[PDB]
Amino acid sequence: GSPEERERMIKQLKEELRLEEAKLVLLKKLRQSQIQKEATAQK
Amino acid sequence: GSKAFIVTDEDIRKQEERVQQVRKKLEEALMADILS
Repeated sequence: GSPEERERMIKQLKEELRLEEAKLVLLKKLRQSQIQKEATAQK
Repeated sequence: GSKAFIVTDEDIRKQEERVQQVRKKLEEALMADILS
């Protein structure tokens, strides 16, 4: 049943989880960045 | 312009909820190191 394979998936999902969350946190900052003083940068 | 990108409060919530689900499978699948 390749037990290691099951554990490997967890590790892989763990890495993507951090990256996936990172973007989420950044997105939140963008929302608050458009509230104060317009949004300076258009991108 | 119209083809611009605007982030909505809800759209953001759906993103967080989706991620939360992934974590669940992480801690859950991890909590079964001996069970599974």
